[PDB]
Amino acid sequence: RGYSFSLTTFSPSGKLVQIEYALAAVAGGAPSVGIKAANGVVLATEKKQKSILYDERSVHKVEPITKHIGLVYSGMGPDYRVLVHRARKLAQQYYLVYQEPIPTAQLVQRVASVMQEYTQSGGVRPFGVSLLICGWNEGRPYLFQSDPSGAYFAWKATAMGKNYVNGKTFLEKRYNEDLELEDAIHTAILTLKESFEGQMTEDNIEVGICNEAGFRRLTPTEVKDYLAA
Amino acid sequence: EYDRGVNTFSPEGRLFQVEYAIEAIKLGSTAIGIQTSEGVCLAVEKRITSPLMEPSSIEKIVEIDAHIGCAMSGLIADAKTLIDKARVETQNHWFTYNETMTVESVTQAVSNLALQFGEEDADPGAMSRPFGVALLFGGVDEKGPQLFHMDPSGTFVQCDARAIGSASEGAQSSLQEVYHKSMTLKEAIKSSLIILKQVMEEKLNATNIELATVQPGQNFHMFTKEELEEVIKDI
Amino acid sequence: SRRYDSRTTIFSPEGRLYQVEYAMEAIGHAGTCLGILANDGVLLAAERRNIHKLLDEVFFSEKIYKLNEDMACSVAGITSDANVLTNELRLIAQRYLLQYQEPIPCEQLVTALCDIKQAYTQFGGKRPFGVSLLYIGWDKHYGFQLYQSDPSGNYGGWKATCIGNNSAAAVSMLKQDYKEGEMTLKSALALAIKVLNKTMDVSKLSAEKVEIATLTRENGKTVIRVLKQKEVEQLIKKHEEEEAKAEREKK
Amino acid sequence: NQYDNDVTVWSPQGRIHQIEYAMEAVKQGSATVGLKSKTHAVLVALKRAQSELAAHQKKILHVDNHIGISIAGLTADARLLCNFMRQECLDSRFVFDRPLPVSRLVSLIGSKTQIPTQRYGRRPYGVGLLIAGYDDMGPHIFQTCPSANYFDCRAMSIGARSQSARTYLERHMSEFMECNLNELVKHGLRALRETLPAEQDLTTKNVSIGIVGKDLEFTIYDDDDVSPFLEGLEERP
Amino acid sequence: SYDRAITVFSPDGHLFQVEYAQEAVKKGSTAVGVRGRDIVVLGVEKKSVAKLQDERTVRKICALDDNVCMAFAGLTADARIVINRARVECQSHRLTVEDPVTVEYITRYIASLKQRYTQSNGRRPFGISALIVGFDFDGTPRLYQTDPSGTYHAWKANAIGRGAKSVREFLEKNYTDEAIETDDLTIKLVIKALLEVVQSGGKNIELAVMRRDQSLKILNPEEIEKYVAEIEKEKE
Amino acid sequence: TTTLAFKFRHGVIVAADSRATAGAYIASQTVKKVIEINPYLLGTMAGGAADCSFWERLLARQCRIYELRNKERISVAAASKLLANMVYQYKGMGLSMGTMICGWDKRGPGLYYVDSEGNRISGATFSVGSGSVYAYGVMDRGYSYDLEVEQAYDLARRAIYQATYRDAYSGGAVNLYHVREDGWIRVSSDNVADLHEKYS
Amino acid sequence: GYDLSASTFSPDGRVFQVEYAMKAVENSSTAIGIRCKDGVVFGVEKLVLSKLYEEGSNKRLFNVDRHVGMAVAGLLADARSLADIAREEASNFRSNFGYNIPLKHLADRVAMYVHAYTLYSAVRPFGCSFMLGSYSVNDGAQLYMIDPSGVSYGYWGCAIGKARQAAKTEIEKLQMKEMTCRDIVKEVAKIIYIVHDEVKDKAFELELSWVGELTNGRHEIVPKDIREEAEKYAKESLK
Amino acid sequence: MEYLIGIQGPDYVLVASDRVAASNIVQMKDDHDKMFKMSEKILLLCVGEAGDTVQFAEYIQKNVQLYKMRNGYELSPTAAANFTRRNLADCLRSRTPYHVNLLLAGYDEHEGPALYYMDYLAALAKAPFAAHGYGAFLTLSILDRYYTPTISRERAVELLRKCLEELQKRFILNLPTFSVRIIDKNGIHDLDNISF
Amino acid sequence: SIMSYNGGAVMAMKGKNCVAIAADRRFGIQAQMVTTDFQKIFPMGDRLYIGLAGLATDVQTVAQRLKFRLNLYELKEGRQIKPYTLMSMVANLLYEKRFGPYYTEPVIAGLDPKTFKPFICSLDLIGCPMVTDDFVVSGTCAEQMYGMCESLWEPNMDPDHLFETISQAMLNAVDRDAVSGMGVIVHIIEKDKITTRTLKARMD
Repeated sequence: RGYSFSLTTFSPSGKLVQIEYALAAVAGGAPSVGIKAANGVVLATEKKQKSILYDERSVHKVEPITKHIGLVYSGMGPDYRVLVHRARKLAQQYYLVYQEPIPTAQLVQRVASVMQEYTQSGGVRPFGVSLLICGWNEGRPYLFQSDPSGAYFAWKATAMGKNYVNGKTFLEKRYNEDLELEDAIHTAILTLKESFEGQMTEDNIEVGICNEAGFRRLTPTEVKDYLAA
Repeated sequence: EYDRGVNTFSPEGRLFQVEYAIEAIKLGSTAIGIQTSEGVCLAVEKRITSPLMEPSSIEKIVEIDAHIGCAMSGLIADAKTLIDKARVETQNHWFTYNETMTVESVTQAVSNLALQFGEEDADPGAMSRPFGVALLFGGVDEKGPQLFHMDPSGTFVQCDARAIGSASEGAQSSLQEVYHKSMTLKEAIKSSLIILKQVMEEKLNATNIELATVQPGQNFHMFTKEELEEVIKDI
Repeated sequence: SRRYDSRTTIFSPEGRLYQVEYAMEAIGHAGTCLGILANDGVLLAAERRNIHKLLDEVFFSEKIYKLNEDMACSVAGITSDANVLTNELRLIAQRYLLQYQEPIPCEQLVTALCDIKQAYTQFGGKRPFGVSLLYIGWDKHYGFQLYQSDPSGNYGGWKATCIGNNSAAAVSMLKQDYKEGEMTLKSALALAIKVLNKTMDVSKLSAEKVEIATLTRENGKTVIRVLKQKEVEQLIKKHEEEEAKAEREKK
Repeated sequence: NQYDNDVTVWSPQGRIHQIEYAMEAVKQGSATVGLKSKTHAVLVALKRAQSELAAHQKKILHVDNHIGISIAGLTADARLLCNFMRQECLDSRFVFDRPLPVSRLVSLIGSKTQIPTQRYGRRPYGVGLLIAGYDDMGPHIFQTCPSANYFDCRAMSIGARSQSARTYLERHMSEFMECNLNELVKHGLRALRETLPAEQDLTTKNVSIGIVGKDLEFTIYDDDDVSPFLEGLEERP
Repeated sequence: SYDRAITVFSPDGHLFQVEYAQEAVKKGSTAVGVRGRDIVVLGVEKKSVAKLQDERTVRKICALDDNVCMAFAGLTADARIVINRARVECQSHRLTVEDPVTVEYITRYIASLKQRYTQSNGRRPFGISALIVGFDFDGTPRLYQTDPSGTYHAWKANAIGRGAKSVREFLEKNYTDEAIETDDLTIKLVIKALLEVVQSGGKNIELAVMRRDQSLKILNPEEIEKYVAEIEKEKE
Repeated sequence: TTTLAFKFRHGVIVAADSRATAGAYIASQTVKKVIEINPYLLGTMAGGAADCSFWERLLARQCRIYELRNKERISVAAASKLLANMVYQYKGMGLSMGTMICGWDKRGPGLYYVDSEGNRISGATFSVGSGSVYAYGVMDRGYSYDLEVEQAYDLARRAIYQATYRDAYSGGAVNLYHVREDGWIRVSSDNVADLHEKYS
Repeated sequence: GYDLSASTFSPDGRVFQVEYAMKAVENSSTAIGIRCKDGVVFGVEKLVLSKLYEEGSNKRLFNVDRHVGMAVAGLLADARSLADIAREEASNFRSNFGYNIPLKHLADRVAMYVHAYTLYSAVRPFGCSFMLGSYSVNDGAQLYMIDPSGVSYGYWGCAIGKARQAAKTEIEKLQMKEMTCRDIVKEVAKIIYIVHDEVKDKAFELELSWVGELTNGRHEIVPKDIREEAEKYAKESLK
Repeated sequence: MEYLIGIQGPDYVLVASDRVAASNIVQMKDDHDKMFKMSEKILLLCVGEAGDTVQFAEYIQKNVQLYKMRNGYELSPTAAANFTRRNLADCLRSRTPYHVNLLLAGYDEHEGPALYYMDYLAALAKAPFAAHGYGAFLTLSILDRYYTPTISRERAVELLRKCLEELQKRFILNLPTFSVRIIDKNGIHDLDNISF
Repeated sequence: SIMSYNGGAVMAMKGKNCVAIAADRRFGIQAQMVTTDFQKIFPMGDRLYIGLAGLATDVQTVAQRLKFRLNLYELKEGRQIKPYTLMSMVANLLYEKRFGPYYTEPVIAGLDPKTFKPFICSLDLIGCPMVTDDFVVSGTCAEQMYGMCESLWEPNMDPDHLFETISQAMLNAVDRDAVSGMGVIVHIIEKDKITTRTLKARMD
């Protein structure tokens, strides 16, 4: 059967405390960062593992929703995974209907609608993730952040997770609109270095880029070459 | 508080909601009914709140069928649904079996609705709470004149004479004092109005009471204001 | 289970729903939005509460939400619930167009959405919609119209009104300034800028911290437009110049 | 305090308090006595009147020609269970053209009663029934509780002050097995009268008898018809 | 679905949710209805004049059908819901029976709806009370009241909402065959009745009337001002 | 079958034969085709007897429920519409039903003809049945609104008689009913044999 | 308030409702089932609450299919419901797959049905632990016990109820694997008699059943002659 | 088949219909009225299969009057036409198709007189003049010959009489009397039945 | 056939940075003309026009459903639809009712919003799309229109030549079909303007 009463309700102040607690859960997550270059957009996040025993190659934080859209998160991995599954399904429904790839804004709207659904629906907690969605459409780059609340915002560049305020200040200092994708990758990796709290390496981070070709996650060798400087 | 559900027995074996509803009927206006060999009478006090309220509209006695009428006390809005079922049930009996439905069967039908209340796992359309009324059903059948009392608990009992509502206890004591098996319908009407005059806070008038009788020969009949005035002046 | 139920729907002992009221308090915090009716048009103006530098600006507007050919709406409250409500509004209007092959009446659309918003209060054990949104439109029957709704589901028609932060002070200023039947869209825009300067904490209306939109009837077709940054900057400069001229009158 | 309000909650002591409360419900009811012999099965009840004017609330009901029940507790739930039982016996005669076995019927009652005790937003049937019937095997007497457990009895009583009735029945159980119908019903009437207050005594008004046998379909003998059976019944000091 | 008992009995046998909804009705704007021989009047107290409101949208006196009208107190959204449901019932009844709906029938429908919500699972009571006025087929004037509980009664005159008890006492004192005789006298009576409860007076009331074989007519603001000035004349 | 009904100044007359047939075989010659729906309005049977009986009995119970709820007897128009809406649900499922719902109300004497096809119509004169075609002519020649009660009885009786004479599947006895403002009265039941003695 | 639902955990990760349901079966009288080479034998210390109740009342040795039998402890109502579930499972298996259900599969399926209820708040855990026993020439003798939690394991000998532990101590010293059913029934009777407490429990009726080669693969109640011989031996051994 | 006719004009629309109802070979009723007043300033003329006509018409009637009640203004004729077209087309593929042929006439303050045509397949077409039934075949050509878009209402009544006279002369079925109604800005105005 | 019940014809043609779509005006029943002003071509965009022929009820219904879906799409996306996107949406709409088909055969003709590249296509009853570089036709007089368009079509026609070609083709084709005719309306779509004309035709 399942419960049919909303678990999130307005407090006397006028705040959805479950949503704000989910935002706190997001902030406790691993850092993630996004930067929008003129010719592309880069998604990067730290992939620190509990031990060497973990196989980094086994699972990927940065995942492709479509050929030209991929997204990254900070927060709860399981909620992130159900969201990426539903996002892939939504994009494919769009493609079956219209036979063009789903625009980045529209996919962000649909997944945000899902996140709102779980806010208000009965017997479900909010999602414990904020997603960063990157896309290239109509010869233009896009970066989007979707919160647990179900509200999407468009960013030239942004950060999530631990120390996201410090990262956002660093990006505001270090960002120029004319950045090419390579320099933008270097800037995002520097931001992750700001709060990584460890020896960065190809294994312990992920980077993903979107361009006219499409979304792809940099290989370990590629991110090693980028990390060299 | 909502600490406990609708369907929970007390430590003493009583459903809390049923007990509270049986308490609720005590808030309602008084009614009296008497069973005689020549018929049964049904009498109520209107309890007019204010002068401007038109006294005709208060209908605490109703016609389930030609041969059955009933009176109610408690949350009359709840009684509306029960009398609706009583009407459709007696007419369904007529449609199917081509005969009048006995008062015991009609009271069994309406009583079956009570105690079918449930929070969940019940239906899309279902009763959340018990009904808040007690109904006195009166009619003449092949068995003869009969009177039945249906409580919120859904227990229906045949009674020679009964009083339901706020002053039911004193009315019942007076009814035990007055009643005898050989009573005539006119004497029963007079006695019932006497007891209603005792219990009623306001002085008895043609307006502030309603009386009806169903007899073996005739259908359920509501005494008009002229009849009430004649009887009351006789009193 | 009853133990975990929040019981949003129940009345209070005093007779208040209290979830609707708590959500109204939420709307009170949100970005200010005003609408002013005029003889030749109607406008929507609102604070762009999100004004971080890195934020990109790619949209019709953050909170102007064209709903139909002949109407638009501005929002104050929880943005996700706002998105849901605006999608429902568009579906309602297009369903009306499918059935009747005519554009939906403004009041009719407002009543439909408000019926939904009420229904969340009445039953279902769901939280109310924490949104109040201004509607602007033109219809053949009544002409230019401005409507407001609340989480309760109550709606009204206002010649001018405000919602969000300091809406009380905004309406207080609007009442004295507004001239019934004598306003044109230009004067309404100036009044909007004055009210926005009064309500908004920012000492200067940056012209990046406001989104202003206008609805007008031109050649038998409604045109819904968002004023560009140059135009709204010109408005803010003109208002500052007028304030200076009044300052000259002060001395 | 916390555990009692719901049926699903198990108490720390290994008990569900709600079913115990429902059993207290049947304990607070007009007494009944169910009894059988080699060739007959009888049911006797103290039909209890709320007032002198009121009638005494049909304690004994017809399920089928070969099965009948005596109700104690909530009469509405009792009537619901009776409707279920009647439908099961009707379906048995429709489908298989035979009387439903009484043991099988009480098994079905057990399942139906058990389903509420294990789920939320549902309560036990606050009734205890004494089921009496004649089958191919012979006379049977069964007792059912608000807890779905049911018992097969040589004789039994339920309701208010029924421990004294069980005492008399346990003392006199040997005589009941080899007995004529009149002697058996008289034994049951004495057992029932034990529960009744000393001030009150059995009368035609307040007693109802239900009998089923090999040739006798289940029959309820009313106030007029109990007079042959209570013709004796000497005294009750 | 959300199946829960919002309304349940309490010790002493009171439905607290229904009582609280009646409290919510008490807070609402006053309404007054006065039955009359060839007229039936309805009046309602403007809670306040924002000076920016469009008078059309905020009206509380609504036509359920051509022959019947209603006014309400309590939650306006709930009032709108019951009004629409009553309107569709009016049309369906006309469809099925080929006759206009009687005031008793539509009152019973609204009452049954409210009562269903008082007993159904997962639904709060409708937080409104309504004065339903209409003319029967015979032309007999009809006035009924409905409550959140679902009880319905006919009143020669009644009030609902804030100040209802006081104004009800007033029109209990002042109701008479003389006032009912003239339609202008009925309108002046209800205007006085409202004038006690509303402090501002004048344009702070909304009044409407229905006549035999006429549609609902809402008096003009200047017209009610003329009536109010007539009351000032009567005092002197 | 042949059934006949018309309205005149002193109310409505209803007439019908008493023959029921299965193919050629005359199963019954004494069926009461006029159905007493209630004390105040009454109906007729044509087409399927089972269909007419069942649906008109359902109408009877609905009418009684309406009377109990609204404390006023249902109008003939409203009852006709209830029957029509009831049968329209089962349109195309083989219902063959022909009915003339006859009664009084605030309007006056009321006559409505309802059909399985769905037609509901009010008229001064109606006839539904196999012999309705023969009955119509004699009824039309005789009928006038200003007609004595005895004259209307004679017209209806002879109309059903001639229809029985011509049509094979209509016969038996001519039952006749007269609706008056108090209610219906069963005025006569003449066998067509003694009517053949009388008229010829 | 962590013990008011089975959709909850203790802070130390325990579902207390299930443990309380296990207290329920611990309250009820002991039942023992002892596997052997030929088959399985069940025994129950069925207490007689009242002299009035007939022999065979509150039967605690159900038959869930021709080839399998149940023995139960705890709430007999819950036990009856579980027996109905097991009977339906065996019937459905025969219908679909065309042969008598294996005991391991039946135990697993009824165990999963039990486990379904520990998860959710709406339903409470079963108040019955029960043993399943069956014999087949292809499968051999098999005895399984299913607890209220839903754990299912295979036991050479098992006990459920008040004197589970003491009954297990007695059952350990039996050499079950060599023994045959005809001796094992006598051993079952002596163990039941020794574990029975005369003071706390007024009286009991030894209820016995077996399945095995001697029965040719049917669960059946012990013939009265053999049960009487076993009871006489038990009273003799009790001393 | 029943006859419906409509003739639009500069400031009016004229509508007429036969007044018969028939069972097999007999006209049961001579005063049957096939015009339905969906509001003050629209009429819906309805012909088709038995039962479907009245049922569908009354559904459209209740919905239009409900629109008036809830909104405070009446549907326009075009909107009413599209609404009934929607309801008819929706049921075309359902289990319960309405075999009903409609002619909808109305006036609007903004858009002036309007006459609309619908077939049982629910195809909607505005027309200067239109007809339904077998008689439409006979009478449309006369309308084609003598109609002008600037016809006065008296001339329109005369043209209607011409068409009905042609039906009397040639159409095999007996349509003795015809209702006539005209919709204009004032409202629906009943006119004396053209009769023979 | 069912499609022949109401008749009708639609044609679209592709030129150089220009598109032309034309259709007949007759609305009739199996042989009775009812009106000569049926709208079979509906504007689905600033420069995207759909033309439907078949059963008239399905023509109107599919047009209205498409406008519903498209208005939602344009409001949500914020951008005018692309022609291929409209084609795919129409195919989905038709194939949703694969059983109990809409008896209409769309022809979609328009210029791309940004590139202003001419696009024409046609779809069958159950939504098999068919993009084509020269012309597409649907209706009762399809064979006549096909032969005439095959002969008269030239690549890279200017707007005037496109108008003349499609006009002659529609006239000559519908004149040889009984259930189509009663005038022709043609819409020429260019980047800077849409021009609509009605052609002199044989009313027969």
